[PDB]
Amino acid sequence: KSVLRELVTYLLFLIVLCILTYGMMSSNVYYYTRMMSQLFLDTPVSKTEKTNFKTLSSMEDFWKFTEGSLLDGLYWKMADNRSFIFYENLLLGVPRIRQLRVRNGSCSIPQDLRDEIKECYDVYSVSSEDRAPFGPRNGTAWIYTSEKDLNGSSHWGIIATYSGAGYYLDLSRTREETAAQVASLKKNVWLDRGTRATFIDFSVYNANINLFCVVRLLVEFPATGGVIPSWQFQPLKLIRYVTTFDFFLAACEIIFCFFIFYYVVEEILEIRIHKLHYFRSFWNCLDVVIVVLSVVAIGINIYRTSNVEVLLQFLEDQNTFPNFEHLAYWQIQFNNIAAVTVFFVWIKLFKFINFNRTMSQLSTTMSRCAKDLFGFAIMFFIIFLAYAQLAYLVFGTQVDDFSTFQECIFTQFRIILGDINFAEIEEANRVLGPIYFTTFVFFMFFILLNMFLAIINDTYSEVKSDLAQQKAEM
Amino acid sequence: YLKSVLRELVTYLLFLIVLCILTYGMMSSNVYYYTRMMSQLFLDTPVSKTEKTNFKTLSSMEDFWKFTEGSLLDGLYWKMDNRSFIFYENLLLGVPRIRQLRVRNGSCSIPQDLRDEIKECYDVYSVSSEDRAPFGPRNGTAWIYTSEKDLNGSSHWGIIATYSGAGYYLDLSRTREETAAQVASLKKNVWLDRGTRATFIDFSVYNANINLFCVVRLLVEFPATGGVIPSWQFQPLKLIRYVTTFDFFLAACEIIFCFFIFYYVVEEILEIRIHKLHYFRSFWNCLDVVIVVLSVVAIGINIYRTSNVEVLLQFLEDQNTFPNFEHLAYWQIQFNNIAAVTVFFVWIKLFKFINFNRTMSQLSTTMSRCAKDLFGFAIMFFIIFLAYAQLAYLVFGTQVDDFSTFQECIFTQFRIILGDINFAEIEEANRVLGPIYFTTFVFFMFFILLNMFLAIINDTYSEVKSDLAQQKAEM
Amino acid sequence: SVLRELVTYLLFLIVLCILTYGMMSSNVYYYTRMMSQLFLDTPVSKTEKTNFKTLSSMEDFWKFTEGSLLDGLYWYENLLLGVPRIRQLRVRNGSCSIPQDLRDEIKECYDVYSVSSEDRAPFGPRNGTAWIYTSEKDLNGSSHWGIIATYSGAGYYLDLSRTREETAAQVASLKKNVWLDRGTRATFIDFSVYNANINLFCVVRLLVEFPATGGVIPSWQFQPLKLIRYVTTFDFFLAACEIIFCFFIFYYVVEEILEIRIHKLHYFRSFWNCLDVVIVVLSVVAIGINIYRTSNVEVLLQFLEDQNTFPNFEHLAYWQIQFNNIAAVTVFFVWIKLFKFINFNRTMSQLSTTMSRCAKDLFGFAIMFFIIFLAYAQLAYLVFGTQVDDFSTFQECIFTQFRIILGDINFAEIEEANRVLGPIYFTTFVFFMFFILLNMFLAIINDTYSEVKSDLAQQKAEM
Amino acid sequence: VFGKTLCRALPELLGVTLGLVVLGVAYAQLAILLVSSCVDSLWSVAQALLVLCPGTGLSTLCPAESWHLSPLLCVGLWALRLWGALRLGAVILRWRY
Amino acid sequence: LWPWMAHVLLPYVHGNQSSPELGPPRLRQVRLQEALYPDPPGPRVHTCS
Ligand SMILES: CCCCCCCC/C=C/CCCCCCCC(=O)O[C@H](COC(=O)CCCCCCCCCCCCCCC)COP(=O)(O)OC[C@@H](O)CO
Ligand SMILES: *[C@@H]1O[C@H](CO)[C@@H](O)[C@H](O)[C@H]1NC(C)=O
Ligand SMILES: *[C@@H]1O[C@H](CO)[C@@H](O)[C@H](O)[C@H]1NC(C)=O
Ligand SMILES: *[C@@H]1O[C@H](CO)[C@@H](O)[C@H](O)[C@H]1NC(C)=O
Ligand SMILES: *[C@@H]1O[C@H](CO)[C@@H](O)[C@H](O)[C@H]1NC(C)=O
Ligand SMILES: *[C@@H]1O[C@H](CO)[C@@H](O)[C@H](O)[C@H]1NC(C)=O
Ligand SMILES: *[C@@H]1O[C@H](CO)[C@@H](O)[C@H](O)[C@H]1NC(C)=O
Repeated sequence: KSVLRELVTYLLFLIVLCILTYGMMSSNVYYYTRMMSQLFLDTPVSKTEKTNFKTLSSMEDFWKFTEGSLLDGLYWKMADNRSFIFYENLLLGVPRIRQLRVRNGSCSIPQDLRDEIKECYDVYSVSSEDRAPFGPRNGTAWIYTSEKDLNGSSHWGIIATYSGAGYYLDLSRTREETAAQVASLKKNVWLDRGTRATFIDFSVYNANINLFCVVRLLVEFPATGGVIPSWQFQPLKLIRYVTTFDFFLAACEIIFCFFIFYYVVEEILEIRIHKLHYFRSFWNCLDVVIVVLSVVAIGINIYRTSNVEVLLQFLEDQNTFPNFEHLAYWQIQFNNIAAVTVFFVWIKLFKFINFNRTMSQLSTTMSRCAKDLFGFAIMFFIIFLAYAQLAYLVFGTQVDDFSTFQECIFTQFRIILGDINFAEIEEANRVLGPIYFTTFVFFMFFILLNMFLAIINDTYSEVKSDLAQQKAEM
Repeated sequence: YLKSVLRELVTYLLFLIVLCILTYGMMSSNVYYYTRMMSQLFLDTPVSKTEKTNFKTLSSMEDFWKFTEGSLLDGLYWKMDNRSFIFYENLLLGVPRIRQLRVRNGSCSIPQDLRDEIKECYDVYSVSSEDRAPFGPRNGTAWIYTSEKDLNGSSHWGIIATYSGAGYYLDLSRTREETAAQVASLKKNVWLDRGTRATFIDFSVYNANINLFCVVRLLVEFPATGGVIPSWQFQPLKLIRYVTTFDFFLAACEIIFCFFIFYYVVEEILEIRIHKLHYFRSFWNCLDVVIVVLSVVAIGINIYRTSNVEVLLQFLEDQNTFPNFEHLAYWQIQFNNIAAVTVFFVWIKLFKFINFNRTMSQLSTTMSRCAKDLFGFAIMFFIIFLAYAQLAYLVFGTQVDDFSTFQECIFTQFRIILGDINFAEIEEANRVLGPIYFTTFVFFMFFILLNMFLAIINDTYSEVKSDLAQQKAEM
Repeated sequence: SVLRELVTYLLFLIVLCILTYGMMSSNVYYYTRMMSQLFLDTPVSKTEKTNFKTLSSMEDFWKFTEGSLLDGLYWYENLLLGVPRIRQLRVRNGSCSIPQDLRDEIKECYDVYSVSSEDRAPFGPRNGTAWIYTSEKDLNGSSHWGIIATYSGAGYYLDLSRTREETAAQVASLKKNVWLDRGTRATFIDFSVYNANINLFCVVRLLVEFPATGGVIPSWQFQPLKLIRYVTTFDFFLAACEIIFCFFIFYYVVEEILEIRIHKLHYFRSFWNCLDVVIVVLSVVAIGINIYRTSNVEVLLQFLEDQNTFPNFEHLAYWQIQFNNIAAVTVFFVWIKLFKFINFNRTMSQLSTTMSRCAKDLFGFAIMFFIIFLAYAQLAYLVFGTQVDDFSTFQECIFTQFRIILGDINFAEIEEANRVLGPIYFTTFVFFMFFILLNMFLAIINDTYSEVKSDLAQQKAEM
Repeated sequence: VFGKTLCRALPELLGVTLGLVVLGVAYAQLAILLVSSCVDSLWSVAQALLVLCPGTGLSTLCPAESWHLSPLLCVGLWALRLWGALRLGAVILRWRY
Repeated sequence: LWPWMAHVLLPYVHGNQSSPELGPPRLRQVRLQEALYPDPPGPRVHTCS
């Protein structure tokens, strides 16, 4: 029939998509980020200490790390020569440090307690930010600079979402000047009880391959006390057209755009002429989902690739901090969208695997049992969320694995796999601890897991029986 | 029941016993401990008394230079001209050899915008972009390119790329002092530049107590992005087979196996001449054809591997040179793989004869009639599996290291079912779409896919049992 | 008709449970864990870092013998029963044949340990008993079944002294003349302690094996034999429970014998009938070795007075381990026997009928499953049998595959040993084990259940 | 239908869970009379064909004054699942459905 | 316990920092009037007795 045309077009589209995904997911750049991370994250803060960035504990540990492993990993010795981190990775410009803090007096205390305590600082919020000079007010490290003046944006850290403003300092190109600047910052105390977040940003090039790398390290100081570190190493490609494979990838991208336009036109024409319902098929909703995701990806790529003005601005003055955070954010978004799109395109292959009596009856069984599976899955998920909310309310303050609701869901999903530690859950509560685990495992593996099998087996049996009886009695 | 099936059965058991004897005779114990002691001596030993770094945890070129002048010389030369015994039993054969593979400056195309500030670029390793020119004090074999043919080398297939057998090589000495002086002079002059892409160290030992050579090869890869990747290979071989009576017994068993294979070959060829032409509609015939092909390949490998032992004779003629025992080890590994595969297949061929009663016949029929539906559903199962693997490769392909490669993604997905993963690194790599992938995969893998397999098996078994019960009842 | 058997079995199970609790909190084995660290987990000397569990050379063994070993033997604080004994086994030079190709470069050649190629001639200064070969009978020895071979009870032995200085001087003399040459294959160091403060007896045996290639392989064995004594009424209550359990077996055996004079062979058709004999024989073996233990505890307890003779007591720890295993398995089997009795209702009746009807097909598919399991085990042994250390021997391969079924994979050594045909084996094994093969028992059980239920429903409606 | 079957197969599920309780108690008795023999070497078969509930993959052995009720229930219940004893429930439920 | 209090607890109470204590600490002891003869050190005893 006409399925041959659709199969050929879909195969060509899949080949183009696979070529594009193989091109974007290049050769081993895993080792690039691996070496960078192990250089900066796994290195102990000092020759005598055993703590690294991943296991920071207090603010003094942060100060030891700043004038320490960071300076060792940033400047490599080989008029004011530049720094090659592995004798290949070139440090672009200078790194930048930034601080976000709240103001004293953003915090209300009971009137009967205003005798022994005077100072309390609220949690981070845009309304309670501090926008006043402090300490020896000389430069940009003691003066508030707006988000617009810093060309910054939000971050969405772990505790909260942080603004793009704060008190910032641009370091130097040599180690001695940066060490002097950090010592001056530390001597005139810069991280007091009012601070709430600290960012460190820089970038490298690694001219051997054509792949920039952007590094951002964040440290959060919650109001309750402690230190929470996080990191981000992101590789980008901003000088794409260099080799022949780049031109091949560009041609493939143009072909992909043509394919997407053809699919959009076909979808519009085939929904407009007739079939006004069009949505009781599940093979037309998947098509529009794929089209929407691909159009979003194309728009993101078009809007991102044209905003390379930061590279041009940096290349004409190489003594300033280059702003590459927006490009990294949009690259991450594009990667997520492309991954989801390719997953759905691969899923779309089920429409064409019907070529013998064996493969047709399996599809018929799945389509017939989908309704019952959904009906039972509603109840299964209701019971699952009841377990999750009970665990969150009971163990959510002592176990480090039930601290958030989604973490409770993931913890139960891991309990199903058996990847859990029973020792921690029982010591949080001697009673109701073993009861929770026991009843969860029992009612999950003995009851809920078997109803799915019952439904699937009954549907498959009835489908095969009726098909065989009507086929053999014709 | 009849004479033909009894003859087939007795022939199959004779073949199975012959093959079991052959496999048991080549898999003697005390061979694992040889390689384990070798690895512990050479890998786990710290490079120096004042450092905790070993070969397995190399991190830079300075660490490599410390290891070469440190634990390597300590473990290679033992005291008691003179000869070196490793554990007072293992005799070091000839001299070790070091070799370097490097690329050339200017093998790139630096972008025009950044051309003013960067002047040197070295590409990743490739045959079309590798250096072939002298450098440094060009007065030896360490500073002069030697072609693959002139080195009697071959490819390696390391971690990052597949390296060539050529490069710049140096043959070390027999005593520790001369080797130390050679390495000191090779380090004082900068021999490992930014263009260096790979380094190999090769040697061998004998251990005359048992008759078992050992070949050791250590590789260090320098990626274009910086860093060091170490790898090792210890392999035991046997080149002087005919010594004891058990070796003669094994040779007789090999001849008997050759006769059995010839008999099977002639029977299969004579069968497909006119009688039942194009008989590939039976599973057992295809299994027999596969077994014959694998056995013929193994025999051909064995014939053209013990014949070319000329390298041993050349080394024994002059014991002051480098013994070349790499092709023999490679072909030994290939032969071991083929032998394992063929013994597994001849073992699973045993199901042709276990039909001595009604229970085994019913089970065999049930398994026979499950194959079509199981394959049909496995097609869909692997389609979904590959879709998930591609999604995980695209999402976590640069941070987790369990999804750094497509096959690594497949293996990690198979391990997830076993529940031996971390989920902390994959959750911190992507807070959204990371946990979604894990939860959705677990749900659709334990609740929708396993139950379908078991439902198919249950239905097929019930149908087969009902049909068989109706058969005899009607009889 | 069946109530008296139920009540007698309930009393028997209560007694067995009270004995099980009796031998569960005796704290006999934490004692040996505590003294394991004294000898095993201890640096050889002040400047070294390696202990007995991580020995890697002969010189390490010599440093340990005159170092950490001479600390536990001569002061928590314990008393040395008699004197410790150390002995070696060795092979003779020329026990193997050097190939003619390179016979001009290698002179000395030794072989793997074997009785056919074992040294029996004196060596060194033939003054003491450590330089003369004493036969197995003259040493009251037995085999050991070590890691790489089975060592006989003969060899070159030397019993130490009672004071630390004398033993140190004697082992220094053993150092002055080369006593561990290249011909030695294994070395045994065995003794026993007293520990007056808590009535615990410990038998210690440490073995160091020297392979034909090089290096050492250490092994240890600590066994706390205990002496029975009554002080309170609680342990006297335990003794009374022991005796009542003792003559429950007499009732069981006489009841077994009485009902066999009628039936000739019909006793073996019933599965529950062939379990009673297993229970009886297993329990009587356990009680026999237990009663033999006490007859050997005597004389042993008076051995610490002035004895300079070696306390040959290695024949008791083996039976102690066997007793532990027998007790565990008999507890499991009696609990299964309790599982027999639950057939009160009709639901339990149909479940029991289903199991009894599906047992035969379960056995057949078990045979097929074991065939496939052995095929994979042999493939794994031939592929990973020389690098991974989990497939070093065939039984290790079988146990590793069984552990893999229960989700205990490593996959790092498997990947490193073979980048291709390593992952293939793991993936195919997982797929064909967790999706096809293990899903075939449940099909048999389900079909048997369906047929039993249909038959019961059809037969009950008519009658 | 679903809940109906869950309230129609209750006696058979109760009988099956009684059998499972007996089997789990038997295993827990067997699995602690030989891990109490911790020392440094338990056995060959008993070391491989043994199940401990999730957590502490490498067994710490020697349950000195720590063989509380909760770990016994944990190990018995998890051993009941690994061996596929819980899947027997499907055998009932399917028929009822 | 006394060195631990000297090095950890006391700098935590009077060592002015965030989240003030709001109330002095206290140590409360029970005597039991039944001075116990301890088992010799070494193997553990079953919890308490
Ligand atoms: C000694 C006297 C009695 C001893 C009694 C001790 C027995 C100890 C407990 C057994 C369990 C009870 C029967 C269960 C069998 C029926 C159910 C069943 O077999 O389940 C399937 C196979 O599972 C499995 O592993 C199957 C493992 C083997 C159990 C099957 C029965 C073998 C019996 C062969 C001979 C019996 C007749 C001879 C006895 C005298 C699927 O599982 P599942 O999807 O969830 O995979 C999860 C994955 O993590 C585990 O592989
Ligand atoms: C913080 O503000 C309070 C008033 O709310 C004031 O008493 C105190 O002196 C301030 N702390 C300083 C000046 O650091
Ligand atoms: C923000 O970008 C502008 C260019 O549009 C630049 O002139 C300015 O210096 C940047 N802000 C900072 C703080 O460097
Ligand atoms: C490397 O190549 C560049 C460009 O081809 C050249 O300018 C330079 O002299 C070469 N050598 C070195 C040591 O950079
Ligand atoms: C390669 O083999 C030939 C064979 O005679 C030998 O002469 C030559 O020396 C070998 N190459 C090296 C580098 O030893
Ligand atoms: C070992 O025996 C061989 C047999 O010829 C002899 O040549 C050699 O000298 C002996 N070596 C020792 C250690 O005496
Ligand atoms: C060997 O056993 C016998 C019999 O008890 C004993 O007399 C002898 O002392 C033992 N060995 C010795 C020391 O000869």
